[PDB]
Amino acid sequence: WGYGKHNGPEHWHKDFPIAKGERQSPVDIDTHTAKYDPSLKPLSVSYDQATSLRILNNGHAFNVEFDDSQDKAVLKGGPLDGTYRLIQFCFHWGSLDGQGSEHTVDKKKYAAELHLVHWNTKYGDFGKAVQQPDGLAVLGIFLKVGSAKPGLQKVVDVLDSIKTKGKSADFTNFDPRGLLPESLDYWTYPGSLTTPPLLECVTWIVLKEPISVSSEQVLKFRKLNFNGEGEPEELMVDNWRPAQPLKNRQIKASF
Ligand SMILES: [Zn+2]
Repeated sequence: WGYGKHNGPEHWHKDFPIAKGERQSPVDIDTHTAKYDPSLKPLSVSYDQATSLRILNNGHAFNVEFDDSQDKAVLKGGPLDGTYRLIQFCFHWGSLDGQGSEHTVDKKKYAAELHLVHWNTKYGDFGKAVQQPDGLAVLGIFLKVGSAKPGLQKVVDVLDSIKTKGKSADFTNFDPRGLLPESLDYWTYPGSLTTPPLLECVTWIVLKEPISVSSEQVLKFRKLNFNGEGEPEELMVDNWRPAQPLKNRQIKASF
């Protein structure tokens, strides 16, 4: 699977038939159709004690891993039940500033999209959480091109060391609080992972308010390679999935 002409999104269903399931992600957020639900609680992010371990190039994106052995970095509140622990964050970007995000707002595409993945501690581990409907909670954050994001520089600076597929680097004392928008107003809906095995275990929480990153920041993203070291160079760009059918599901807004 990949994002090329022969292994792209349109071909995933052959290996992962759930690709055409009933609660696939990402989706287009039609803001006029979204239902304002007064019964939603504010999001509750506790990241002061988060512990990053390292960053890696898995050949389809770059992930920053976190130590989820204890409730150090957790999400609760909102449309959620119980505690969800931060395990990793993944990014998705395009070849141009005009595309990159997975989720779209009234068909508008942002330059990139950041996903903060959390699992339900009721299930004991991440492997068990993905076999459940309320197993995961992903906080989606859009990135628009404008001013630099001070908080993101530490990640940009380390990308050189994880250029190719399989490379990994020690990445400690990285505080994710640096990537949060000012407002925590959100959209919520039941969906799935955006990449295979595309399991329908996710409660999506998409922030209304996007973060701005400089052009030279996102430019460094586009220097990553899909390929392994010693192979033909294939740039990691356009690692995003096209919006999937809503199909009955409803998008609720906390605002
Ligand atoms: Zn992602």
